[PDB]
Amino acid sequence: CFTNVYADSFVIRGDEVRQIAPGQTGKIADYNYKLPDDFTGCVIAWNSN
Amino acid sequence: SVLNDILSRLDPPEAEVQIDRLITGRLQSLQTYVTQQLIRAAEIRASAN
Repeated sequence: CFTNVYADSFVIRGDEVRQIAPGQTGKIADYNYKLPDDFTGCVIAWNSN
Repeated sequence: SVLNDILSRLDPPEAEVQIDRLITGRLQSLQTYVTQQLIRAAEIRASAN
């Protein structure tokens, strides 16, 4: 059982798919979407070419 | 040894490990010093009695 669940969705270039991670740096990690270092959760990505 | 250089010359998310190692070493050394002081104080108390 959890308390609340948040879902965020968008489209990411394949060259920086691994920028989405706690304590991670990159071109868009520091500029478009920042994750907390103690982030608890799951990330899901599938191709939509 | 300088934790300021660790913080500046190296990224935040991974510097936690180095800071933790420094913390453990310094804390253990402090504990050792305190234990030796306790034993010496006991001996001095016997002499004073």
